[PDB]
Amino acid sequence: DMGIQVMEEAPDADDLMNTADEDAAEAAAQVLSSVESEIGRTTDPVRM
Amino acid sequence: EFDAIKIALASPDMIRSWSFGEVKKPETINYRTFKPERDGLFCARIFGPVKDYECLCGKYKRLKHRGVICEKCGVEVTQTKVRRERMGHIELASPTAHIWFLKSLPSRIGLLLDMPLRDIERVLYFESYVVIEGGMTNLERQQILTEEQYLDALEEFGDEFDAKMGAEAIQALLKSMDLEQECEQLREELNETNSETKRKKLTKRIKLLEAFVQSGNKPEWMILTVLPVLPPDLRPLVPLDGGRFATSDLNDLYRRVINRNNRLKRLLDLAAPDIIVRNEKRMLQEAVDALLDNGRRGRAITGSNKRPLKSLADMIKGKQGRFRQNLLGKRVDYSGRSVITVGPYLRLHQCGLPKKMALELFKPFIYGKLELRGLATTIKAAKKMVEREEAVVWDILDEVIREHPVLLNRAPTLHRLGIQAFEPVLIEGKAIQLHPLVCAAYNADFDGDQMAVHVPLTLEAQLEARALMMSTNNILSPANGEPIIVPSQDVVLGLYYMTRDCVNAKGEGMVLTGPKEAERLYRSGLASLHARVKVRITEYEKDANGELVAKTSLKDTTVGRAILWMIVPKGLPYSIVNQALGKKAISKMLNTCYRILGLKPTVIFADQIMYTGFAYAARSGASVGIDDMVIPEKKHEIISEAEAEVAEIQEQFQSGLVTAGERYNKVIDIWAAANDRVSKAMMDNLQTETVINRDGQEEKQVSFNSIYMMADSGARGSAAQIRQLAGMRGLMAKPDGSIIETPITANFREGLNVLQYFISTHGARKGLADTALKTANSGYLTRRLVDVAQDLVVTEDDCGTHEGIMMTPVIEGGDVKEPLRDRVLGRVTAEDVLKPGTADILVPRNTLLHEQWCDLLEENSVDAVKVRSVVSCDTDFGVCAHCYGRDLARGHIINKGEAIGVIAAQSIGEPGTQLTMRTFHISSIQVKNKGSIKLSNVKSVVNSSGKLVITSRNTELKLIDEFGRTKESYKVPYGAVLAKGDGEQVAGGETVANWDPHTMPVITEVSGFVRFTDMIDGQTITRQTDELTGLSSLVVLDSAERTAGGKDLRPALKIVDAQGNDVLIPGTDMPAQYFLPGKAIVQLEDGVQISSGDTLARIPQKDITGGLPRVADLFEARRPKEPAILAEISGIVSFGKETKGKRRLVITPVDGSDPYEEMIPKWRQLNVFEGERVERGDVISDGPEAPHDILRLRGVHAVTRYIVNEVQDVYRLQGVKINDKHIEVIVRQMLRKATIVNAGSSDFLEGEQVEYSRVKIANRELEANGKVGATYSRDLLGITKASLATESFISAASFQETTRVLTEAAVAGKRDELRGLKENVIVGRLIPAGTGYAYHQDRMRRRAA
Amino acid sequence: GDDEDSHLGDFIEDTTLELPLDSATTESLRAATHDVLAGLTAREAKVLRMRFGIDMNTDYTLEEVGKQFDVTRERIRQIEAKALRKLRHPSRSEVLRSFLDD
Amino acid sequence: ARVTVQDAVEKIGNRFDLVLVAARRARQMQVGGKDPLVPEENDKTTVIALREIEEGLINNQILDVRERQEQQEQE
Amino acid sequence: DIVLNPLGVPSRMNIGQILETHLGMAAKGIGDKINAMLKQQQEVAKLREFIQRAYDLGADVRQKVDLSTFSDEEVMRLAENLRKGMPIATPVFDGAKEAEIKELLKLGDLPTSGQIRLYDGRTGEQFERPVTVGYMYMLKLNHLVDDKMHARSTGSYSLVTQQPLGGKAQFGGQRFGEMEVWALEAYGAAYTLQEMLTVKSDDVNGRTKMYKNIVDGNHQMEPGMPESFNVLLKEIRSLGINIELED
Amino acid sequence: SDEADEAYSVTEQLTMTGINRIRQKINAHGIPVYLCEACGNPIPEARRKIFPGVTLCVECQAYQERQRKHYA
Amino acid sequence: GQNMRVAFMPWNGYNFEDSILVSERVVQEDRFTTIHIQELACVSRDTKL
Ligand SMILES: [Mg+2]
Ligand SMILES: [Zn+2]
Ligand SMILES: [Zn+2]
Ligand SMILES: [Zn+2]
Repeated sequence: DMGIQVMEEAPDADDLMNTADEDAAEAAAQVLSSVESEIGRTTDPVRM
Repeated sequence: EFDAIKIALASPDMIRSWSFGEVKKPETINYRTFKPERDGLFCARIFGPVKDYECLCGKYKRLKHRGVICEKCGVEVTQTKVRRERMGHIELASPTAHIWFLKSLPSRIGLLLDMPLRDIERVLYFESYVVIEGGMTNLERQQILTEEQYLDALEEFGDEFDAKMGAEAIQALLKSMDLEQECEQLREELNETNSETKRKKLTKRIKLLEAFVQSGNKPEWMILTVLPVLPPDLRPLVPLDGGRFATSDLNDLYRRVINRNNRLKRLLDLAAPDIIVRNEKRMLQEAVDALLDNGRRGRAITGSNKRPLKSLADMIKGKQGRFRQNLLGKRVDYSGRSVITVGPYLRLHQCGLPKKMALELFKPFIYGKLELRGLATTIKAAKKMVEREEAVVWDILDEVIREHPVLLNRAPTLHRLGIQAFEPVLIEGKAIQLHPLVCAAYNADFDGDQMAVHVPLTLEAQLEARALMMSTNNILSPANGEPIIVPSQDVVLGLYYMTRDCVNAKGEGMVLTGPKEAERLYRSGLASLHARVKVRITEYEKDANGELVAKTSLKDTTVGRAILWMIVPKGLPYSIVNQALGKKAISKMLNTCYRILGLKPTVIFADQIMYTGFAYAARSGASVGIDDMVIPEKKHEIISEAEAEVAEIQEQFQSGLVTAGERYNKVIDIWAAANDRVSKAMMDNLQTETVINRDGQEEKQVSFNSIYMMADSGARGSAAQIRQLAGMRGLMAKPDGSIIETPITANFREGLNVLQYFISTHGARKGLADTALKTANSGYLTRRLVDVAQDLVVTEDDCGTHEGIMMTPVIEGGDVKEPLRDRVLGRVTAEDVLKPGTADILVPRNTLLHEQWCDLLEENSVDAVKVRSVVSCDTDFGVCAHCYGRDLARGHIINKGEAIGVIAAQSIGEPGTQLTMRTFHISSIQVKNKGSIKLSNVKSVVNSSGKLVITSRNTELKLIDEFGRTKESYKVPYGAVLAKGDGEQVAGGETVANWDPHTMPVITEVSGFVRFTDMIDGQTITRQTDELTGLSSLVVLDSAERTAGGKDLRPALKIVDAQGNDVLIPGTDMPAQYFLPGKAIVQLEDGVQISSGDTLARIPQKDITGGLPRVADLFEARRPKEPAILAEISGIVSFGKETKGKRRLVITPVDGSDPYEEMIPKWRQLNVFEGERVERGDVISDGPEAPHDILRLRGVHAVTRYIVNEVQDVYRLQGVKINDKHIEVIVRQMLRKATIVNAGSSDFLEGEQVEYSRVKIANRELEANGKVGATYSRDLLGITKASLATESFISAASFQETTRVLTEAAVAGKRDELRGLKENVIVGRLIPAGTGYAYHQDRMRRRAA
Repeated sequence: GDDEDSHLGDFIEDTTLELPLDSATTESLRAATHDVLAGLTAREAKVLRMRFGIDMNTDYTLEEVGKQFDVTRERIRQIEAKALRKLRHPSRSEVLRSFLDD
Repeated sequence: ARVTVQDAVEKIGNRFDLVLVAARRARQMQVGGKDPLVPEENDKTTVIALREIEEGLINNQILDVRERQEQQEQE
Repeated sequence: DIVLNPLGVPSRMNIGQILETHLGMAAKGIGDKINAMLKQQQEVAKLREFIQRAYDLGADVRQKVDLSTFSDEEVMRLAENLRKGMPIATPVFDGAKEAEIKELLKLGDLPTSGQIRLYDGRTGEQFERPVTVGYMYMLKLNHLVDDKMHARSTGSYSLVTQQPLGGKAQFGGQRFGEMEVWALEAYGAAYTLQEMLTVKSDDVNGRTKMYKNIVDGNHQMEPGMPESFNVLLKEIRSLGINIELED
Repeated sequence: SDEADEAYSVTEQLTMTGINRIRQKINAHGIPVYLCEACGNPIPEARRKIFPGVTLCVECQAYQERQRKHYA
Repeated sequence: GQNMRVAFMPWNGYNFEDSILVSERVVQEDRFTTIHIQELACVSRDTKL
């Protein structure tokens, strides 16, 4: 969501095309740094 | 009709006003009698009736009751079009978080409350609690809790304690918060307290808060209470064939939400234990969250097809939503397609059109005309008449067709000539015969390419087509004024075969009374078409003021040239056709006719060229035969000698005299040379091999080998392809780029055997694959470039400025790569052009430099003109016509209204298709021309040797002749030993600079005593001694070897004078102690005074890419990590701390504040002396210079010159021609955000980024007012970043992420003013660019009035 | 699974709309009927309009018409029948009957 | 049948108004009850309006003036 | 029978067509000789002789056939099958090199260089520069035009997005895409684009109004609003978003 | 144009800028060096005769190319 | 296919780019007249009416 897109292999080798700007970057980094602080899940109603 | 569009939150109240009744039950229809069941997802009484003017009762089936609502079953007798605009609300039993304002990243409920996303996500899914006005006891307002601490503090307090959970809590928070309260509190505690991340985030927050206050929103409308439902016909339940209905997912999603909503309501009625009702609330929340944006957060619910079913966002957002396909590109009526064929009989303003196609696209026209002429009573009778296709229907068709031009369009509309409009010549057939000359534009060919004809209906449309899009109105490529009407292949070969000459043909020598006698002989049969002859031609010239004065003479020509002279219009010399007329000559013939006789005679003359060309290429009978591909006879020798070469290299390899790679390289080398030699043998054998004789012996003339004729007329082919027919077809490459070592030594005239053919197969399939991909990704550059530059329009006649840029001839490496006559043509001069001695004001300051003025410029030998640019214009939200130039697609000048942004993006994306898709690569200063010196940026010393060693950096030598114009460019390296001086006399043959690249001087200014001041041998010196010469060298090492005794000390090699006092360098308070860098070849040790600028210390020791992707990166503006570090300020340089990697270098002014440090990573070789007072915008590291730095240091004009030169060189290395206005307008669209050097009198945050026109309008308004306005800092973003930030949301939400733009524009109440080109297409009104510019103007003055 | 990746919901024609030729016919029909009525006595023309719903609101029963003219409904039936007999003849009915394309 | 609008764009100035003026002029002879000023040779109203625009006897101010005068004969 | 453009020969390096043309003219020349002998009927004697000569004719071929083991009526069915023109095999990388093609062009009385002098059919004057005429095998790819050519003035319309549908293979209007929209935007063609996006495709009142105007001799237009846009309004309004058109 | 007509030019650029770098690795200058710049061995007369201007013995060149082959 | 007598020469722009100038004997002799058999269906459904 903030970049960078996780393809499953080596490519982007010679594809030099940046829609990932910009306020989403620090917020998404915050959310990622927080996901370790928890263990989940709060996303499946069934499991909750 | 309307104006700007407002988007915002919607209260529950506004939603209840939108609806026509609430939807309570989840059922759709009645499964046996399929009447829409009340009152569910398809309710007759809520969402309108199902039949036109018939209620669902059946009781009211006449229009006479139209408007009464049947008292039996409530429906309202109206049109079932109404079943597509009504909406209904769903009363939610509990509030619900709108997932858009919740999980958009950044979460708007999050950073409207300054509460972490995780905590709200806890309170929402009931895993937590949250206080809201937790009494006057213990807990702040936003304090999270849990079950446990909750029940604990409840023992403390039953009242004065409010800790809710779920959407109720977030809502009571959102409503309890005070926007003005927290906003002014952030004001106070950001004013009296300031910290970097603190002020950053807190002023961001206060921006959001006062945005919410300025809007009409309410903080808690992010939390749904009433939910709306789409109208039924937009989410229909259509009956397919076989009782198998088809629906859209939205019915399933609405069922899922209504079910759980009702179940929650019944739970709340039953007073259930709050565990089950909690699970029910969470279930309803997931239902609404999958209805709003499925797949957003929780692993989207999949329909019955296994599939993740679509939601409202997916009907809006993404590649498949509304904004993309049906909102930009639709299927259109009055339209057809078919196969184009040639039809050379035409003019270039018509197109054949089959009677079937014509009769079908033009139905209403024929109907109206048949019932106007009385040929048919009614319109039904007219339909019957046409569908019978009577004899008068065809005549009425040809009456209708006459002046109605139809648009022709092709599939990959690469540029604006892909759509043209012609007049239809009815064609009894089934193929759209398209005129030949137009296939160049359309990129068409006749092997199956389908073309699509559109009809323009209204009168404004026909006048647009006939005035703006007719095929006779665009004979100039809009990329550059050169015409796109150049004859292609049958016609250049016919014209070439005509205007040639044998050495002894029929009827040679005779003299003729004129061209009419030439054709009277040729058609009669008495003279070959090319048999040289004297004929009397009378050529006209427009020398006077519109006076075409004739001059006659007996010219020496051929029968063919004089026969072709009858089609040339008046004002053109005979020299235009007395040459051999390949493709280049037959193109520049049309070009000169345009520059002289205007446009009408050029279209007429181009049609005449085509007709005469086809006719005489037919008469020529010019075929191709297998006997025409003449192999040379020195071929087998060349191949044999190359084979002997490779055998000898292989023998050396077998004897260990070479590596493997080097044997391979030499093999490929000898094969490349043998391939070139066979190409030359064959071309020499083939070009002159017609050997004829006249009145005697023999004389070799250029050949008539028809393969050679088609290759040498530019008709079709080249050196290479005949190299493959006659010569050997070379070395073939495998797809990695690694060339196979054995070459096909054969041609196609002799076969390839199985191995050689299997080898050519590799490269052949690689090239095929890369064009089958290069096409599918065709308009990616042009599309990416019109997103950035769409909304730009020539909007003013003149902005009245004197800014501009200094256009100059390009001279790189050696000589000129393009004259000034090109780069200046049709751009408006910014300031006055004076002559060399300046002698008077020659060129006025607002003169459209057309071809006369380009002549009058080169007739005074100027090489620098200040021309107005688009990028340095002054008008806000557009461009004045003068500071742009002249519309090179129309010639005259830009008009107020040309959407130059779109045509610029197209003019860069079209020729971007002729650039390869994958990316792509590549002693002394001896004079070679006649001229005179001129050293630029020179600070040298004339040493005791009489030579010159320049102590500067930017000193390079240009060549200036008798006229003054720059002749040649060269660089003068540091210590380049100049045998000359500067500016004096020179001729070609006296090497001006000899310099050794092994050494880079520390050249002194003084022939004085050496002195090692601050040079500690062993701690700041290394005790080098080259025992070849036996050289005492106290060399200085870097800061990577020596100890801490002289670590940040400075080894100073200085020239003092011959008594023992330090020789000050003239100008400042420093003697010439050149502090030493490391690694220095400091040969002379102290006690030996030397010349003024000897190499006491001696420093020890143009790839270009070419892909289209090199262009994409050139525009994206990426910072290459090997960037030259310019100088942030002129002044005395100085170093500092060492050995960090990040070493200190600082420059002190004479006047300003000195201390600016910069950390040069020591990976890079430094390139400035320790105590050289440096310029501004210099270079220290050398290599790539980031364009951002070029902007911030040298200015806007420097970055535009840089980017224009980068792109122009990438397009020029293949020979693609493109003007400068296009790159300049795209670059202007790049630098359109600025940030302020001083917050100043205005209303701007310091480090906030606003559109440069905003700053420049506010500052003009302020310095017109009392204060003085913002001190801005221009910035530069790539296209992919500048086209993100745009003003509208209807525009920038079409192609961006829909949800983020919609949510931001919703929270901020951002009312879009339709003044762009994407919006006005979406909404469906007139674009502001073209014809519609007048309408938008007069409607902008209607309002504001 | 076609080229455009268009789904199924884009191949469903709308079988309720009227073809523009048909609406442009009955506009022509309004023209023709108004023309035919113009060449009639005001009594017969007003009775023809008021009897059907031609270019007004609700059509009326015969009794409301007699109300409008102070006659019994039988008088009104006589008027309607005479006007219809007049219109049935060509020279007021050629184009009209051609609207019955068959 | 008219091929180029070179002299039309010349007379009227702008080329986006050569469209609009010619379109409104032709609309007067298709919708309105006007008579073409130049001799029509089986010409369409679009090309007729362009032909009038080109000789220099119909353009923006002239059409506005005639509409004014006509509404002044409305009396 | 079919005139092809020479210019497509050296650009596209397919000399296979020229050599097949030469060899085809050669084979039809042999067929011509056989047909004149078998039409002016000589006997099996001369006929068998000529076929036997035209059947040896090469380098070390693998195709030794001898009309010594045939009937004399089993040579007549053969040499009637060889009257339209005598086939010739040419395995892929083992073909008949130009020496043999000259030999076969000389068997018949054709010109060895593979080129004739055609005369013009309209003026009757000989084309100078003698032309290549031979027998080439023309396929007929079934990209037939009458499955390509279609038109549409008006027809069905899709059910949700009220756009042109056809579906009867195919009344579909043209896919006026986005790049065409830019082609019209580079022009000042703002009315052409507007009617091409509102009255020709979507606007459900503009399109009927337009048909009526056209059939009534008035080329005006009531622009109205595209249905795609107001559907977009309804959907944006179906979220919690209020989006109106202010005046 | 067509598929094959642009594919020809793609293949042709491929082949040309593949010949040219292999041909630029070839040494065309003249400066005899006599001592392999890595090991100081004397480059024999013949191995300097083939490639004039070669500044490595054959052994050190084989080493350096073996190292190149893994992109180190 | 069919082997026809072809002449390689331009002949008046009627084969400009790639086109092909066919003679009328090709269309009289019916050596490209090709038969296509098309299947048209007509089903009787069960409408609700
Ligand atoms: Mg094609
Ligand atoms: Zn009812
Ligand atoms: Zn300007
Ligand atoms: Zn070595």
